[PDB]
Amino acid sequence: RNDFYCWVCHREGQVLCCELCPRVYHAKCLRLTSEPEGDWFCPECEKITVAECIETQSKAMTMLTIEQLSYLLKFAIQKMKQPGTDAFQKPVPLEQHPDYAEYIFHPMDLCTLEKNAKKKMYGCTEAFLADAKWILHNCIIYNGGNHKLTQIAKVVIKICEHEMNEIEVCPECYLAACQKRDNWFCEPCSNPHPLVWAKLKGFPFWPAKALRDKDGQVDARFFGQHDRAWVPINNCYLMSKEIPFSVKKTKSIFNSAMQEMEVYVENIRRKFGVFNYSPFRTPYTPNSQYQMLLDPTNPSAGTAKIDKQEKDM
Ligand SMILES: [Zn+2]
Ligand SMILES: [Zn+2]
Ligand SMILES: [Zn+2]
Repeated sequence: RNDFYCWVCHREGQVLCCELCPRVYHAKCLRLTSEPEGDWFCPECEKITVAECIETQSKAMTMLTIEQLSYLLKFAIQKMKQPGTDAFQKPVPLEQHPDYAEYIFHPMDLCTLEKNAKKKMYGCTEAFLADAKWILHNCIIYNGGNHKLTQIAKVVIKICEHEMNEIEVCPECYLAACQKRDNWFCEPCSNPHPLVWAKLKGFPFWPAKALRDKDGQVDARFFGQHDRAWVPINNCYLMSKEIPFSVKKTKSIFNSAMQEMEVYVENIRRKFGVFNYSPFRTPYTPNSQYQMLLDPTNPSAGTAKIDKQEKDM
């Protein structure tokens, strides 16, 4: 049965109906070039469609099976199920809220989410977040937007959003971070992240993994403390023997980070057989291949075809 409350603003009124799911939307809340005809898939269903399409799925998703994703979603639910999320951990009981089903046509809770994930019902992170969002929508409808429960539901979704985003950035990093085995941060990924010197305004030059590029910013994960930041691409250099010098007050901390990095370099060398340090102050460029070149003096020869076409919880 279709919902009566707009998925965007959580209010009733004249609402559009999705063909593919029970969500409904005020035309106005969608900021359209014009209202639809006849075939309309909502923005949630559009997103999920674009994502679960083999040829336009994300690096993360192309890497992942449904089953592998379900294992990762299990970790994400554990993050969502923090202390103080009591109200949303099990289905709302009718004994306490006898009129709940007059307002809420599509109940959801964290336990249901977990069971659904285990049953391999989610084909992508997008589908998981969209389903989790019923918790927040429902809470706002029934309790009110300013109710204290809504604060808690908002945090649950913000946690979900963060976790989904992290899976999408790199599922292998995510799994590593979840299990926290020793030197998890030194374990190379199947498509290894470039090592850079990264300088954030206000901070000393520091070793990091470059996880992605977006609009001239690099998603840098720093050795040592395992902090993170977007770093301007022009402030990122490929890793070199010579260190770009910064005054600092944290000498043992820097040493620890450099130690960690050298383990990582040893691991990359072990797993892929190469690692190329670059000349001092070599700009990092998007999707940099340099560190993996067979012969760094011959970029046209590229990386070594060493894959055997082969394919940890
Ligand atoms: Zn609306
Ligand atoms: Zn839909
Ligand atoms: Zn990774």
